Amino acid sequence: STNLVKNKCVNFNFNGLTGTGVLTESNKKFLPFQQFGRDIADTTDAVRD
Amino acid sequence: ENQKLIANQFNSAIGKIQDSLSSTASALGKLQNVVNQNAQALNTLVKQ
Repeated sequence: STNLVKNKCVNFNFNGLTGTGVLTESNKKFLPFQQFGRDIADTTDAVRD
Repeated sequence: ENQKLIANQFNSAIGKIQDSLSSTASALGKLQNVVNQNAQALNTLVKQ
């Protein structure tokens, strides 16, 4: 694994989530038994570390 | 005679329209569906 970086285009390689984007701090809240979030179009816009 | 009355007619119709938009969800439907038939145009595009 690697450390987290902000405001930089980096690849995302999680357990079952792949992609490329920019990770920024946010204010959303997740339920205890959740891993990653989506938008209406099944596109991720927020995840838990 | 009735500049005030005709003005009141126009603005009262305006207010009825305002109530319709603030109440009827389908009042703007022809943009909404166009937005929607654009939205799931793109959404299908990503579902595709």
